[PDB]
Amino acid sequence: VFSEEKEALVLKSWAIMKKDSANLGLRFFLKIFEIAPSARQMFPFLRDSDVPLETNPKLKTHAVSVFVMTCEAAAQLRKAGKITVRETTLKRLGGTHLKYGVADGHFEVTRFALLETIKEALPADMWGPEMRNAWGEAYDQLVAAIKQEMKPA
Amino acid sequence: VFSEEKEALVLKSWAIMKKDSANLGLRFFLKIFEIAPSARQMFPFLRDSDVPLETNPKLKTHAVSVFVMTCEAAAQLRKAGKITVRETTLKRLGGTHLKYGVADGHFEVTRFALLETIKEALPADMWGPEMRNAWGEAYDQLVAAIKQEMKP
Ligand code: HEM
Ligand code: HEM
Ligand SMILES: [C-]#N
Ligand SMILES: [C-]#N
Repeated sequence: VFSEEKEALVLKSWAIMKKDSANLGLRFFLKIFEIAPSARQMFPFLRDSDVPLETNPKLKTHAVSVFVMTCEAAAQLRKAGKITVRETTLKRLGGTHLKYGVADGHFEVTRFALLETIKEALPADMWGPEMRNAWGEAYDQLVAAIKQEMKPA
Repeated sequence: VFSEEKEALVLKSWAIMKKDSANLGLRFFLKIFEIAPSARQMFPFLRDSDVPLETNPKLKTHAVSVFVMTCEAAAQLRKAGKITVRETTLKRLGGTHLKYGVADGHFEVTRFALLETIKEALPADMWGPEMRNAWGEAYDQLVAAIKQEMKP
């Protein structure tokens, strides 16, 4: 499923990050774009501006939205017994990502940027291999739920 | 061109790293595969092995070779006035990376993996935005030189 031990690691870390989600959501996306600058081109609101990424107001709104959706899905994973998303559905997410040509490589880059952002966000006391694994696995479940809706039938 | 200052930054860092190029070259490749595990499937000696990535004998040899080739290209960039690649040719590298299907996204990931590896190889004191930019720009010149030979 998603173990009680992993739920606890997710819950205590999200307890901290949820209070700085504006900043962390943006740092998450900046880190994606540092690793893969080509990814910038996929987002119309980036394609249509030249302001520093750090300054782009539509990026901030979008970034926090996605980061919050991701962390909320991880935080409810055990309680709900499945991936849940608020404000949208897995079918809509799958259709959108398919249309925008999001590939396995994009998901792998984003997984790493998320885990590097969470590592930078958390007290050194609570960072470790268990924490990294709990978040990576919750992310993996989320992506697999999206990919179901990007493949036939 | 490539400035005297950028050369100096590359030279004093490579002076440290060259003493540890085996370990560093593998660190560099493990970081590539950490970020993008699908890149593993590009390397036939990875696709066909039983053993963990970290222990693979062929990976170690390949990793040191690319790491050294990259750092020497950067170390020689100003002196030579252009990108050189040791024991080979830009035409051969281009042909090879074209044949194995290496794409712009692979070069982006690998750039980031190189810069993190180098950061972690250097005292926090030798690091900073100009050091990062010197290496990033040398890497960018190396990649542009290779890509020239992957296109008509
Ligand atoms: C678990 C991972 C992901 C989640 C939960 C997620 C979620 C979302 C959501 C909620 C939207 C719609 C936003 C809106 O209402 O406008 C969206 C749009 C989009 N996503 Fe993702 N996404 C994920 C991964 C990715 C990845 C890896 C990429 C590529 C690096 C990506 C590229 C896009 C693009 C190009 C759009 C269209 C942008 C737009 O709405 O104008 N997404 N994503
Ligand atoms: C600065 C960038 C790079 C340099 C200097 C470089 C250099 C090399 C060299 C020297 C070889 C050996 C060719 C031979 O033995 O004939 C090689 C092979 C190869 N490279 Fe790269 N490479 C670079 C980037 C990449 C990237 C970004 C990828 C993909 C993530 C990649 C994938 C491959 C593959 C699949 C091979 C063939 C594997 C094999 O030799 O069996 N390389 N590279
Ligand atoms: C997806 N943003
Ligand atoms: C090329 N490795």
